[PDB]
Amino acid sequence: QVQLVQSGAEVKKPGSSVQVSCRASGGTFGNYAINWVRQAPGQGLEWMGGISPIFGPPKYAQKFQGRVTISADISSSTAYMDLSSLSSDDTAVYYCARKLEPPYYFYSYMDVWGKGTTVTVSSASTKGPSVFPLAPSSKSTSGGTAALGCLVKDYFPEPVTVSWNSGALTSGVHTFPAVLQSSGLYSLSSVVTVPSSSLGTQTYICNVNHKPSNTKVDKRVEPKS
Amino acid sequence: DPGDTLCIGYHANNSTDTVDTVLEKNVTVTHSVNLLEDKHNGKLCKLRGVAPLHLGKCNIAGWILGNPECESLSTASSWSYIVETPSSDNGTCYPGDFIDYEELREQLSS
Amino acid sequence: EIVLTQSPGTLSLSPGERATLSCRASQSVSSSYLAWYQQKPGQAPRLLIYGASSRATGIPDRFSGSGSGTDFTLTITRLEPEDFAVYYCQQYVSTPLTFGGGTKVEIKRTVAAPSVFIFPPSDEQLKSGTASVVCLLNNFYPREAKVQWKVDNALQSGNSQESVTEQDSKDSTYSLSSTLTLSKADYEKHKVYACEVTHQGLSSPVTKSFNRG
Amino acid sequence: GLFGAIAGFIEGGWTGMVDGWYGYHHQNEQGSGYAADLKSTQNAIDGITNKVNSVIEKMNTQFTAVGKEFNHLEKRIENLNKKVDDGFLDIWTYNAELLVLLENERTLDYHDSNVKNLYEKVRSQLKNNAKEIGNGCFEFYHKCDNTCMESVKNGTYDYPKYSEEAKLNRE
Amino acid sequence: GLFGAIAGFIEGGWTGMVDGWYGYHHQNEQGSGYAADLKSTQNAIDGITNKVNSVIEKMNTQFTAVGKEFNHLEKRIENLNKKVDDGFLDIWTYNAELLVLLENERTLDYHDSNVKNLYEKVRSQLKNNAKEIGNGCFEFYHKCDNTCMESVKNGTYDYPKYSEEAKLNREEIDS
Amino acid sequence: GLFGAIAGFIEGGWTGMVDGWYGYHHQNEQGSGYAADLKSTQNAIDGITNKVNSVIEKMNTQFTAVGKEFNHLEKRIENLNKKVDDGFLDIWTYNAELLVLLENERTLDYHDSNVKNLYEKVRSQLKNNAKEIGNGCFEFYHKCDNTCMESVKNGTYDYPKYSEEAKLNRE
Amino acid sequence: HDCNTTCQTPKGAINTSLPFQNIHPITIGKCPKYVKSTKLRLATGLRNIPS
Repeated sequence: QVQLVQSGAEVKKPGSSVQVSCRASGGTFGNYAINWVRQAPGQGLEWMGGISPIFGPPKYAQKFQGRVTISADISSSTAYMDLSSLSSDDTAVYYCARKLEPPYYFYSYMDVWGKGTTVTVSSASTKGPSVFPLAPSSKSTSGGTAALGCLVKDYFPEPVTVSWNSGALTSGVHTFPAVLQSSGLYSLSSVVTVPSSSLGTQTYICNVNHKPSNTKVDKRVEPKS
Repeated sequence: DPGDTLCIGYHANNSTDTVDTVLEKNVTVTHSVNLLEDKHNGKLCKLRGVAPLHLGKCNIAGWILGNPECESLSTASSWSYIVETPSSDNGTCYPGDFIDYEELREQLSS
Repeated sequence: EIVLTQSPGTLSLSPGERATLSCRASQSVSSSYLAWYQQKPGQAPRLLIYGASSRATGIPDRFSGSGSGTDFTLTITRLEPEDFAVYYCQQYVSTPLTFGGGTKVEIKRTVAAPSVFIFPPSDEQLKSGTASVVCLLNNFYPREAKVQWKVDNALQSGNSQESVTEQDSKDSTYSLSSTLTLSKADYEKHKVYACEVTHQGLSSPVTKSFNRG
Repeated sequence: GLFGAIAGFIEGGWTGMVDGWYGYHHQNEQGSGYAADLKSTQNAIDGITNKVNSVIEKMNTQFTAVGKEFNHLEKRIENLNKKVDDGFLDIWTYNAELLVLLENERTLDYHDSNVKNLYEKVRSQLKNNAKEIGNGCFEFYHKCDNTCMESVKNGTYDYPKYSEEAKLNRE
Repeated sequence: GLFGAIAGFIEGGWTGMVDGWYGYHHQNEQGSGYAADLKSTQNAIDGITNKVNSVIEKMNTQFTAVGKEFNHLEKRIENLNKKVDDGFLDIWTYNAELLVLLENERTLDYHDSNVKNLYEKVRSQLKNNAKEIGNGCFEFYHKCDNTCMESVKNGTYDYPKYSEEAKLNREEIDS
Repeated sequence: GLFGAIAGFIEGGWTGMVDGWYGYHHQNEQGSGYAADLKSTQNAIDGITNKVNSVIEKMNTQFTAVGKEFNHLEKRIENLNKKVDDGFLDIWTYNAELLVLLENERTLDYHDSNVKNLYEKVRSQLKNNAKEIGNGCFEFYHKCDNTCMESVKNGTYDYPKYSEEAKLNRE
Repeated sequence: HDCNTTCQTPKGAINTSLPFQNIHPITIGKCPKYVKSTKLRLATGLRNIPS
């Protein structure tokens, strides 16, 4: 039963504050330490601090001294990580995590993790994606096979979900990790390799989905000369 | 020949939390926890996830009778409590008694 | 302080093989207050070793920790396919708690050169005042790859943007997609657009290109 | 303190022991430092945790709306409602204030007890193999290396192993 | 426990001592067995008895009928009557719960104190005539027959009568 | 009782120590008499003082008029008002009674604890320069003039100064 | 305000698991008991006696 339950993922403007919750659901809260660990996108793990509500006061790392505070609500069985040393490179995934077997009142290692709360610090605002086709051609063919795809440009915030022929087409699809542009918006490309002969006969449609803006586009991709 | 020594001791830290005890006031302890909630958000919120009905410059009499000054109020199909303002006095614009007014107010509160 | 550097940043090994990761400390390390974690992408860490050599319950026998002082090692004796992930070492003798950089063990496999494709911008996009050219490297290994853009032979410099996939479940190869973006103004001002790809399983840099037409 | 240890025969606290409530400082030939006693600390934490949760969770109030509205001819029941509201206020205020006072007193005594007992557990192991030099310290009548020290913290100190050496130095 | 004896240096209890809370076990040449300390037990019984009666009898409620009936146009006073009942409910529940918790703690400590004091009372009598062998046992440095054992339980142990014999066996055993 | 001193190993009190709660009796060559320990007494007095003031002053009632009047057709609310008055009566009576019982118990332990600690502070100073003769008395193994007596009361008794003389009479 | 709460007072909502509050006697919801106290701080750690 022993699980830590993180708050929902959040998007806040630079300069402002964020507060991440983490509800334990098991045993009597308070006699174990909860740690707060952060992971920038594709980066190492850094320990911010942690608390054991009853053993003593929160302990923090100097990196976040004055920018972070950690508290705990002993009844509701919940710890809070408040960060408002806010910038854009505070965008990351935030984990709360604890040790399971005692003695566990101090900050040691960590058996049990939350799933994480991803937090993106961006002055952008919600935007649906425009979807352009990457058309196959005599320059997008090589031997038996040829490549076509979809370009999902200028959307905020993550995530997008891409499928081909509404889930029919799987083999040879690569949806790439999105990238953050200078405009502060994301762009990603999705790509399929298919038999060159199947062009003309078989019709390929990518299905883009951006729930944060409720836009659902289906773009057919045609050959050209 | 100064032998090796082992001492027992106890934690101290930089904490300035004080607590009161039956024998002694303002005792500094290494940590303590608050039992008294002493802050609010300065807001009137949704209760049970349901927004209150806000009557603006009208009171319940004016709102429920349809005082012309209350026409602009929006009335949802449900609400968790009622809010009046201290200056809300658009009520019975034609003078008289509202019979069992407070009972009605209680009936309508949610 | 007490910062822990892991060696090597990546580790290429094929399944069935011994992997030995290391973790060195800037300061000695209290007995054996060193844990080892395993992160697969998209998930939170799984605890492998605590103490220094104490295996966490659940962890299969192949994983074994060892070492002391400023030198610790984590040994995996038979890489299974599950075992390919990032491995972070962590210390906990004293606050602040610090982790390692992480080592990524990846699947070693035979060298495989990319299929390289190029995609001129769509018409649809061109009506909206910007132009994005996509160059795509398909099914290449190793991950080390270089992509240069040239337009009318001129080496573009600040306007491209790569992003790589993760190793494939099946052929454990990578795939890469850089895209070059220009104002419709500049795109129309130039004729030939080429991306030049330098891999190591490609005897000599293959450059795919297209004329605007 | 009720039991004489904290602020008693052990005069002050240790800013150097940061990993636990109670614990040990040693100095021998191979080194010196603090180490928290993990077992007794966790037990106390568990005890105090249970106490705080007890004070909080035993109050399980139901959904109520306190306010009441009365007209100008219902002053008597209005004052009855106030007597009710004021009575509860006095009760809760008195009990909350005193409860905290009493448990705070009990909590400090508890820590005092734990330290005293820790000291007693060590004194009982060492017997005359060391000298009680006050302030909660023991001076060994024999060489005590880290292995020896750990046995003392864990409670498996071997009195007879060192008993000969100690008696010589004691004489 | 607060005083360190029960579940402390006297690690476990005696199912064999059935005639009292605290007491003694002896083994000498003429035998072995349990004996309750009757005085300390009766005293403790008196204390707990008094405690239970206090928690029970200090509550002297009067004759009341809780229920109240209100018509459909008396909802406000009905909610006031409920606020009274719920207010009382919350108070008694909180106070009874904490009361029991606090006194249970005080009760266990009390037993713990009593055992410690018994142990200390014997140690003070025996002095250097016996060896504290831990776990609450004293090993005598002289022969202690049934008469001797009883004097200890009754509090009239004669330290000087056996001090010589003990001194011989004490410095003999300590080589 | 809890700590074993009062009515414990020190069987009775001293009507002759009139200037303090706890204290000392000495007899040496230059005299004999009682003297209260001023520090420990003042400390306890401050503690109990704080205790009495807390029990009294944590009760902070507002201006109210208890009486209420109801006519013959308001019997139900009259009984509601009675239920209010009687519930408050029951709560305060129970809590006041139990409160007093608990704090009185806590107060006796506290004095008991204080006497124990006082004895222990002296025992710890004298070590083997004196003999613990029960009933709370120490018989010195060396001559103890008034200066010496004061050092003991003062917590600055010089064990090494007298240890030789003491060891001699102790043989 | 477009906020959720479980206990509303005339001067602001309270979000808390704590058993007592000194914000306001007139509340709506599942609320902490009003008390007159200004400080109910329960000690958990120990008396602090640094060097």
